[PDB]
Order: sequence, then C-alpha cells, then structure tokens
Amino acid sequence: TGLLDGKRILVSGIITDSSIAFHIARVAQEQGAQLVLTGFDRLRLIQRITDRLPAKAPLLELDVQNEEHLASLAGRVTEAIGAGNKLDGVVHSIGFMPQTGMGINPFFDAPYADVSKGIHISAYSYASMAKALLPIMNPGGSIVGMDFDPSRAMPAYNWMTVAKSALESVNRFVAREAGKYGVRSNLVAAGPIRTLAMSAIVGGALGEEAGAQIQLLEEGWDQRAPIGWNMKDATPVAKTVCALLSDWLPATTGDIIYADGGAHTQLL
Amino acid sequence: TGLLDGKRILVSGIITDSSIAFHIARVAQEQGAQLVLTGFDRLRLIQRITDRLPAKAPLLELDVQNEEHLASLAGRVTEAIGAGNKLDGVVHSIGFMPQTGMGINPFFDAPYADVSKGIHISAYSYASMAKALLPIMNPGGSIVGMDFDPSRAMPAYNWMTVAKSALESVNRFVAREAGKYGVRSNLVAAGPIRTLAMSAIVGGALGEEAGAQIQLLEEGWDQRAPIGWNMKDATPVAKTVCALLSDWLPATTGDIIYADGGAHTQLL
Amino acid sequence: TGLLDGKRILVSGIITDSSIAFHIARVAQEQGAQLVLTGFDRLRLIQRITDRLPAKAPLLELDVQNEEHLASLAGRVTEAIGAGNKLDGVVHSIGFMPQTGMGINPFFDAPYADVSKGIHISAYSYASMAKALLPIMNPGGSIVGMDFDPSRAMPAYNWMTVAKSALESVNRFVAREAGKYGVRSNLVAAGPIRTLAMSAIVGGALGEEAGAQIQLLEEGWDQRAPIGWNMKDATPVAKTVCALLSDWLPATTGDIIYADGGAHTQLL
Amino acid sequence: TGLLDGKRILVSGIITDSSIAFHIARVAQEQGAQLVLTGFDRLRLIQRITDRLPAKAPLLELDVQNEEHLASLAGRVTEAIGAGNKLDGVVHSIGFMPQTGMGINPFFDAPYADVSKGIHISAYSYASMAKALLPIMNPGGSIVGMDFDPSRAMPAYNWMTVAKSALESVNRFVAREAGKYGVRSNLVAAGPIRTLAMSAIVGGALGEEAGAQIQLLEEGWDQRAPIGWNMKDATPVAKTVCALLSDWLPATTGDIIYADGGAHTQLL
Ligand SMILES: NC(=O)c1ccc[n+]([C@@H]2O[C@H](COP(=O)([O-])OP(=O)(O)OC[C@H]3O[C@@H](n4cnc5c(N)ncnc54)[C@H](O)[C@@H]3O)[C@@H](O)[C@H]2O)c1
Ligand SMILES: NC(=O)c1ccc[n+]([C@@H]2O[C@H](COP(=O)([O-])OP(=O)(O)OC[C@H]3O[C@@H](n4cnc5c(N)ncnc54)[C@H](O)[C@@H]3O)[C@@H](O)[C@H]2O)c1
Ligand SMILES: NC(=O)c1ccc[n+]([C@@H]2O[C@H](COP(=O)([O-])OP(=O)(O)OC[C@H]3O[C@@H](n4cnc5c(N)ncnc54)[C@H](O)[C@@H]3O)[C@@H](O)[C@H]2O)c1
Ligand SMILES: NC(=O)c1ccc[n+]([C@@H]2O[C@H](COP(=O)([O-])OP(=O)(O)OC[C@H]3O[C@@H](n4cnc5c(N)ncnc54)[C@H](O)[C@@H]3O)[C@@H](O)[C@H]2O)c1
Ligand SMILES: Cc1cc(C)nc(SCCO)n1
Ligand SMILES: Cc1cc(C)nc(SCCO)n1
Ligand SMILES: Cc1cc(C)nc(SCCO)n1
Ligand SMILES: Cc1cc(C)nc(SCCO)n1
Ligand SMILES: [Mg+2]
Ligand SMILES: [Mg+2]
Ligand SMILES: [Mg+2]
Ligand SMILES: [Mg+2]
Repeated sequence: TGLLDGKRILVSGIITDSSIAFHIARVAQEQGAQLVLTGFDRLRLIQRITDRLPAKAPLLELDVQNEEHLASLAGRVTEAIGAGNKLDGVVHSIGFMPQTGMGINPFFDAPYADVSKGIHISAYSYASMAKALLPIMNPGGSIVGMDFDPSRAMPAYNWMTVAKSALESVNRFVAREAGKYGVRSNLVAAGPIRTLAMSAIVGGALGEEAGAQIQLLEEGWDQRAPIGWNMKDATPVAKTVCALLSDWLPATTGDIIYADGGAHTQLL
Repeated sequence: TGLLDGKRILVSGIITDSSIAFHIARVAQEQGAQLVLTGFDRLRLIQRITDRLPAKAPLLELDVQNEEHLASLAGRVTEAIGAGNKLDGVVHSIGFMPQTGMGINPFFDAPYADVSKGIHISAYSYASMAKALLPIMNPGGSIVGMDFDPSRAMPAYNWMTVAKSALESVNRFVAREAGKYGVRSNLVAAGPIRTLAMSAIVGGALGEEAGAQIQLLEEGWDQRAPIGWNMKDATPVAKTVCALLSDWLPATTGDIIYADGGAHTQLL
Repeated sequence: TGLLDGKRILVSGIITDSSIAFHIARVAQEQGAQLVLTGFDRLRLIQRITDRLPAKAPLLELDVQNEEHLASLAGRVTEAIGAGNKLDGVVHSIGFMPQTGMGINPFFDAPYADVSKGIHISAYSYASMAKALLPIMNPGGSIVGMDFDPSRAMPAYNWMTVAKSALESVNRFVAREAGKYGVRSNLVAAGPIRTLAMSAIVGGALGEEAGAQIQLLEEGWDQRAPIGWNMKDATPVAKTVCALLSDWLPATTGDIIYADGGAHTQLL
Repeated sequence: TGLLDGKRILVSGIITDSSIAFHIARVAQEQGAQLVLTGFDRLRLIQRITDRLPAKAPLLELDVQNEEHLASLAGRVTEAIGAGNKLDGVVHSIGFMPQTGMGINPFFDAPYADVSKGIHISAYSYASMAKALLPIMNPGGSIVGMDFDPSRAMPAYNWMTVAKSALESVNRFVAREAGKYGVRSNLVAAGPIRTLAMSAIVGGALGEEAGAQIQLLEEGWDQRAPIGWNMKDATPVAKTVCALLSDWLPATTGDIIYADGGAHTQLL
C-alpha cells in the first residue's frame, strides 16, 4: 500500500550514494515501485552502489550522447520488465557541464564545444529520453526531470544555469508530445544538495572564489526558506519526485514544482 | 491506508454539491482524513449538502468578515476534535466578488466598497484563517487555498483577478508565519470549473458579452492543455489539494501548484 | 528639443523634495513637458515645495479617496490647460499603508480597515485616475504608475507588498481600457529610494527589527545590481518614467519596466 | 538633436530590407547615431541593401561561428570608427535554427547537431559578441539583443523557442560582465514581424500545418494586444531598441522589454 504500488519506473542518474537519483530510487522502492535503473559509463561502480537500495533492480547502460543506446533503450527496458508490460514513470536525473562552463573560469571563456556538450547532456537529453520511452509508457504515466531554478543569474553556476533555462523550455515541449500518450512531463526544482561534486566545489575544486560564492548561496537559501532547507538531506526532494510519479497530481504538466523550502518565494 | 490516514483537516467553502470544496472533502475522506467543515450563512442548506459526503463531519459556522467567528474558531474546532488534538490541515476554498466587479459592468465602474468586500473575502481571509488556526496546527501541517491564475488580465473576471493577485501575495507572507509552526502554505491554481455560478455566468447571468467571453476562455483552456481539461470534473483539482495536504511535498511552501491541465505553460 | 517637447503631463504624488514624483516632474520639465500637478491635503506645503521646480505649474487638489475630487478632476485639468487641449501623459506616484500594515506590527495583526485603506490609495486609485483622465487624453498618450517588485515576499513591507501585487494586476486591466483611447498603461518598478519616510523607517520609526531588515534589503540591492544601485538618487527612476511618457516605447502596455539596477535579475 | 546624437553603435543582422535590424539601423541614423554594420556571408547583397539607409555606414564581415572573425572584430571596428574612439551601443539581431528544429518536422526528430548550431548562432553568440566588444565600449553604453517570448511553448517554433529561453539566461550573465564596464545588457521581446522568412513560413515553406499554426498565432496576437499589433510594421520595435540604446533607461540591465503591443500581459 505504498504511494507507487504496482508502478514500473525507470530511474537514471545514479553515480554515488549521494546522487539525488539514489534517494529518488530508494523512496520509490519504499513506496512499492518496481524499478529499472540506467547508468552512464562506470557500470561496475553503479551496480555496487545500487546494491544498497531496498530491492534489486535491473541496471541498463545509457549514455545520452550515444544514439545507439537511445535507439535500443525501449527494447532493453521491455526485456527487463517483460513483454506486454510498459513503464508508468521515467526519472531524468542527469546533468553535466565542463569545468570551463562553471566556477571561476570567466563566463566569456567557455568554448562553445564545451557549452554544447553540457546543453546536450543537461537539456536536449530530456527530449531524447522522452522520445525513446513514450512508446513504452502507459496512459496516466509521468516523466520527471531535475531542475535548479535559473530565473535569475547567479555566481559560478554560469553555463549550467543557461542549460537549466533550456531544460525548462524543453520540458514544455515534451509535455505537448507526452500528452498524446496520456503522459505528464514536469520538473522538480530542488534547492542545493551536498552531493560529492557540490562538496568538492565548496572545498574549492573549481577555484576559491567559486567555492566561496556557492557557500554563501547555500547559507542564504536556508535563511530565506520559510520552513528551512537542509542541503545534506535529499529525502524531501525524492518525496516530491514520487509525488509527481503518483496519480495525485493528474492535472499538472509542462510545469515546475519547487522542492526548495520555499526559498524562491522570498527575497530575504 | 489512504494518503491522508490519521490526519485532521478543516475544509471551508462548501455551498453546493458542485463546490470545489465538496470534492476536496470527498477525496480527503476517501483517503482516510477526519474532517471538520466550516460554512457561511446558510447552515441548514450546507448540512444537507454535506450529508452526501462518505463520512459524517462536524459543521461550524464561519463568516470570514465576522471578527467574533474568527476569534472563537480555534476553540470551536478544538471542542469538535477533542482537547489535546490539533489539525494537520486547513483548506481555504472561499471567494467572492460583487457583480459590479465581474462581468459586463465596466472595470472602471466597480465602487471601491464592492472591490474591498471582494478582496476581504477572497484574499485577506486567507491570512485571517491562518492567524486563527496556526495555534492549533501540528508540525508538518499544511494550509491550502484555491487560486485562479491572475498573471495576465482576462475579460469579465476583472476585479476577481485583482483579488487573486492579492491572494498570491498574501500566501507568500502566510508561508513566513506558518513556517514558525513547521506548517506549509500553498495555493492550487485550478482551471475553470463549472460550478453552479459559473454555469449561470456562461448562461448570461452577468451579461451576454461576459458569458460569451468566459465560454471562449473555457474552450481555449482545453485546447491549450497538453493533457486536456475537463471543466465538469473537479476531481483532479481535489486530488491536487490532497497531494499538498499529505507529507509528499514537504519542501514546498509560499508556492502555487497548477492543476489546470498544463494550459498556463502553452500559448496555443 | 527635449524628449517630451510639446507634451502636457499630469504628475501626482509630490509631498517633499525627496518624493520620487518631484524628480519625475523636474526631469519632465527639463525635457520640455508642460505640467499640471496634483497634491493631497497639505496644499500650502506642496505649493512651496513645487516652487523649486524649473518651471511654474498649476497645482490641483486630489485626494484619491474623495469621489467628488475624482469627478471634477478632468474639468479642473481642462481649465488649467485650456479648452480644446488634452493631456499626453499621466503619472500616478501615490502609495500609502497604515503603520499596522508595515514594519514590526505582526502581518496577522493588521486590521482589514487599515489594509483596505492602503489598497484603496495604493492600487484601486490607479484605476480611479485612469477613469477620470482617459476622456481628456490624446491618442499616443501614456499612463505610468510607481511599483516596488512584489513577486517575492520580504520583511517589514508586509501589506504594502500585497498592495503592489494588486496594483500590478490593476495595471493590466487599465491597459485594456486605455487601449481604446490609443493610450498605454505601464508601471515602473523602482529599487529602494531614500525618501523622508524611508530614512525614518531605517532610523526605526516602525520598530527596530523592521529598520534593521530594510537596511539589509538596501545593502543587498546594490550588491546584486550589475550596474549598482544608488538609493539617494531618484534621477535614473525619473528618466525611466519619462522614457515611458515619450513616443520611444510605443508598443509596450500593461507592462512593468524595472528601474532597479538590474537587481531583480540576479540571485546574488 | 536626435535621441542618439553623438553615439557610435554597431548593428548586426541586416540581410534584407524586411530585417528587423534594417529598421533598427534606419531609426538610429534618423536619431543621430553613427553606425558600423556587420553582415554574414552575402556581403555583396548586404552592401546593396544597406545603401538604402539614410546614411552611409561601414560594413564588416561577421560570422558568429567563426572564432577568427570574433577575435579580429574589435580591431576592425576601431579602424572603422578611428583610434581613440569607442562604441556606445551594440545591437545583436541574429537568429537561426535549421529546418529540422522548426516547423512540421516533429520536435523529437531534430538531431542535436542541428539544435546545437541554432543555439550557437541564436544564444551563445550574444555572449561572444559582448566578449569581443565590451573592451571597446564606453561607460554608459548599451548592448541590446532581439528576443521572442519563450515563457510558454508554442506550435512550430519548437527548438527556436528553446534557443530563446537560453538567450534570456545568457543575457542575465552578460549583464554581470557588462556591468564592470558601466555597460547595460537587455533584450527586446518583439511580437511577430513579417520578415521574408516569416512570410515564407506562413506560405507553407516548413509544412502546411506549421504555416497554419503561425498564422493563427499572428491573428491572436493582434486580438490580445490592448493597443493592437501590426506585424508588417517593424518601426515600433526599432524605436524600442533605440530607447534602450539611449540614456533614458539607465537603471535597467539583465532585463527584457516587451515591444509586443502588450499581448503577453493578456490571456484573451
Ligand atoms: N546537487 C544539486 O545541488 C542540485 C540541485 C538542483 C538540481 N540538481 C540536478 O539534479 C540532477 C542530478 O544531479 P546530482 O546533483 O544528483 O549529481 P550526480 O553527479 O550524482 O548525478 C548526475 C548524473 O548525471 C549522469 N550523466 C552525466 N553524463 C551523462 C551521460 N552522457 N549520459 C547519461 N548520464 C549522464 C552522471 O552519471 C550522474 O549519474 C542533475 O540534473 C542536477 O543538475 C542538482
Ligand atoms: N470555479 C472556478 O472556475 C474556479 C477556478 C479556480 C479557482 N476557484 C476558486 O475556488 C474557490 C471555491 O470556489 P467555487 O468555484 O468552488 O465556488 P463556490 O461558490 O462553490 O464556493 C465559494 C465559497 O465561498 C464561500 N464564502 C463566500 N463568502 C464567504 C464569507 N464571508 N465567509 C466564508 N465563506 C464565504 C461561499 O459560501 C462558498 O462556499 C474560490 O476561491 C474560487 O475563486 C474557482
Ligand atoms: N521610496 C521607495 O523606496 C519606493 C520604491 C518603489 C516604488 N515606490 C513608490 O513610489 C510612489 C511614490 O512614493 P515615494 O516613495 O516617492 O513617497 P512619498 O511619500 O514622497 O509619495 C507618496 C505620495 O502619495 C500621496 N498620497 C497619499 N495618500 C493620498 C491620497 N489619499 N490621495 C492622493 N495622494 C495621496 C502623498 O501625498 C505623497 O505625495 C509610491 O507608489 C511608492 O510606493 C517607492
Ligand atoms: N521576425 C520575427 O517575428 C521575430 C520576432 C521576435 C524576435 N525576432 C528576432 O529578431 C532577430 C532578427 O531576425 P529577423 O526576424 O529580423 O530575421 P532576418 O532573417 O532578417 O535576420 C536574421 C539575421 O541573422 C543573421 N545570421 C544568421 N546566421 C549568422 C551567423 N552565423 N553569423 C552572423 N549572423 C548570422 C542573418 O544573416 C540575418 O541577418 C532574430 O534574433 C530573431 O529571432 C524575430
Ligand atoms: C545544479 C547542479 C549543480 C552541480 C554541482 N552539478 C549539477 S549536475 C553535475 C552533477 O554532479 N547540477
Ligand atoms: C475564479 C472564480 C470564478 C467564479 C465564477 N467564482 C469564483 S468565487 C465565487 C464562487 O461561486 N472564483
Ligand atoms: C514601496 C514603498 C515604501 C515606502 C516606505 N513607502 C511607500 S508609499 C508611502 C510613501 O512615503 N512605498
Ligand atoms: C523568432 C524568429 C522567427 C523566425 C521565422 N526566424 C527567427 S531567426 C531566422 C531569421 O529569418 N526568429
Ligand atoms: Mg544489498
Ligand atoms: Mg448520507
Ligand atoms: Mg522657484
Ligand atoms: Mg542610397
């Protein structure tokens, strides 16, 4: 009698046990969902990490820049879940921007090849995944992607914020296509989460100034949030994704749900 | 094992069996919630209407313009739910604007006394209710109000749209206060719902031109909505309110969730 | 050969030489406009203040809560500018909220009578003025009101922020009506300006906590603004209003132009 | 005594006499500006077109995808305007998306190589141009780019709308960098303009369905616009760009000014 009882849901984006997608997968299993996982490049690592989830789940390789992987994806999922069965949910929790497009490297100094790779992985791939998977989704289904509010510019995030602006636009178009299948498409805009990479950035991995700036941004977030914000806890974010994967928001599509403590609704 | 098992929730705004609040109450009871209802003025009528809900619920009188009603409200609720028990949820589903502030009466011709009454009932009362009820709400609790997207002007809605703009602002402030109690505050922006009053307006009760305009607005809404919009079905709206009343969006406050078929995310 | 050569423009809202409207009037006269001024209550004071403008201008009494003043206003303006002449511009620079609706008085403690008076003066009056003056405006004309960005809640501003949210909504409706006359309606959202009242508030006139909060808000504004923000200089704001009064933004209506140093476009 | 007297302004984007940039250049010259023009690929054609402007202007070659052109650009401009002189204004009026990313080709069928080229030319190039030209701009200067409101998805525009979403994000970052030079960065969001390409699209050049959809969008725009919208007249758009190039909006940066008849502020 979980929120997601009987649902078959694909979850991309697990790389470590601090990945937002690891917590999305954990909560969805706690709520009765049957998962198929996708991983990029380091499949041995990802299998070992995902062994710590409450239930075993098949793991498929998916590099979103690889056209072959995308073309075979629905067939591979169908074999993992059994012929005649379809998915009820898809989670996109994939993002990347080269170091030249984030941190202390000046905004104007990111070469376009680097920005293009970041926008491919972070924004275009949301459409790629929907194209691949809508033919094997049931009516009433739900596609969810991870967003970080790009409405205002911020220090250090730089071209990653541009990629999120493109992602929000992509989501509105995916909703139009997904609608033909009786399927919803939405993003969850999360507050900052202390993943391994984010901890490294605050520790100065992309320059001292960028680290300082991101730390300040984190502190302001909790201060602004009327219910507070705990950057070490991805669970409220994971629960929000599961809310969208459920049947409890059946008239919301092309949209953005903010799991940020309410910080974006306050100026100070 | 419902979504709202064990929760005690106050629901205002029932006047007929087509009231959005009637469907909110029905769905919340189907999901295990124990309700306290509030009604305005025609309490005999409201009791008879609410007899059709799946479970019996105490009905309290509440005129949001009446300071005495608001001052006694927490005590009356506490006696209905039993001393030592508190509310987990509050639903504001209250709206009013005099006929001079809607329909074919020119926008410039609404007297301020009429606009003020409409803003009192439709916007200020969201703060009034929160003031009255936060002292008897549990941590983890949720306050939800009903909104109609006022970001762009529209024909006929006129000063009611202005009241909704004020309501959205009020909600962001209520979230700051509610946060001190561990309580969330959010609005659900619904698409148009064919309540008795809305059917009457399309039938020309506020002038022929206003009727025509609202009919066109309804038709465009379903056309824009990537998953469609059924104005005769309040259930998707009710489910969305219950989503916010649950523990599944624990990091969303001061915010607006759109239960509109995705229509606001599309231009045509 | 000024920006506003040959234009006849009404300017409300002068009370001291630090009033934003004083600087709007000064810049418009420097740019060739012929003004009619309106003042509330302390007409002797206002006449003495306005004697410091570059050119003499007729001063008319206007209490926006007074129905008689509003009904006679067009006739009084026509006699000041001469029969057969019409206005090309109207400036609304009027705002008020009782002390119970701003500062350290808790948000929930503002009585509705006080909030209603504030919304009357600050929001409804924008429509009142347009109703009164559109019949004596020329095609190509411009109505401009003063706004403070209410998209996010902030400390101390409280019900004044709610009034601004209502004002933004009112402006979109006024644009629909003004359009019938070939007239534009827009708001200028200014950054914080150190008027006499604002200096007093920072000095603690509405409580110490509110003062502290507003000071912090001012400091953050200049820090966020990519071109900086000088709260002691109303001239950039005045120039922006004159831009809207000119023929140089002829396809902008129902809209908001931000004269805030770009602060609202940045998170930190 | 024009609006732009004494200013030196670079204008990109002229290809035909229906180019929005042709009208921007014409109005800026009528207002006293001294121009430097940039053109892509068909320089013989562009020279002949630009011979119809009120004043002669030097024409420089600029392919925004060509790193060499961008690296030599400031030097070439300096030789055209004379050593010791700098620019006061820069106009980006450059946009492109391959046919696979617009029209009736399904959204999911645009290959990433095509989308990437479109985002390079339409969004990244706004940053490229600013990088190249800020070192030769005067304090008080202004960078302006052309936008089409991408806040909601629309039929046929598809990946071009995604590129505009990215452009709006880029503009907020460019404003931060431009601020260091005392320079503003803003976009003008225009309503639809019947350029040669747009006429061709309505005539069915990108498929019949896409043509039909764009025609409907155009008709709705004028209907929504409180002051109307004339798609055959680029002059109101050009005047708006010149407003931003002037000293009359000195506190607006990282922002978007809508020259759309007010259509985006209205639902119907
Ligand atoms: N951490 C934050 O503060 C935060 C805040 C809001 C949103 N988000 C977003 O949440 C999502 C998940 O990120 P995270 O913070 O959990 O970091 P993470 O590093 O744990 O996850 C990012 C994932 O992207 C995957 N990925 C990268 N390139 C790929 C490719 N070519 N094909 C397939 N997958 C690829 C990685 O393998 C990894 O699993 C991202 O979209 C991120 O932008 C993060
Ligand atoms: N029907 C729609 O199309 C639509 C769309 C979006 C949002 N909404 C909103 O949903 C809410 C519920 O409205 P509805 O459409 O279900 O109509 P309704 O007429 O069924 O409900 C409105 C309720 O407001 C109550 N009310 C009026 N004055 C009151 C007072 N002084 N004190 C206490 N209660 C008072 C009425 O008694 C009634 O129960 C309103 O906020 C409305 O604006 C409606
Ligand atoms: N000062 C700021 O930081 C700031 C920032 C953004 C916007 N604004 C807005 O600019 C406008 C002008 O305010 P200001 O800051 O220059 O302060 P101000 O006190 O100098 O001007 C306010 C004016 O409102 C007038 N007014 C009050 N009640 C009235 C009534 N019943 N009828 C007619 N006029 C009445 C007052 O006489 C006064 O002239 C207001 O709308 C204000 O909200 C101010
Ligand atoms: N026409 C509309 O309805 C409309 C509406 C809003 C905004 N806009 C925008 O206005 C701008 C101007 O477009 P237009 O409608 O005047 O069309 P246009 O075809 O006349 O102008 C587009 C220009 O982009 C230039 N360009 C293309 N690739 C280039 C490259 N690699 N390097 C340099 N320049 C290149 C072309 O040479 C051409 O001069 C674009 O940003 C467009 O998106 C157009
Ligand atoms: C919003 C945001 C922040 C960070 C550090 N990474 C990402 S995606 C790269 C994952 O480590 N997205
Ligand atoms: C958005 C909206 C529309 C209507 C007709 N009424 C309301 S409240 C009055 C209830 O019948 N709100
Ligand atoms: C935004 C804002 C701030 C303040 C102090 N007053 C106002 S109107 C009252 C004028 O002194 N408006
Ligand atoms: C918004 C928009 C529409 C169109 C047809 N083209 C462009 S850029 C290509 C120029 O002909 N931008
Ligand atoms: Mg294990
Ligand atoms: Mg019964
Ligand atoms: Mg004098
Ligand atoms: Mg010639």
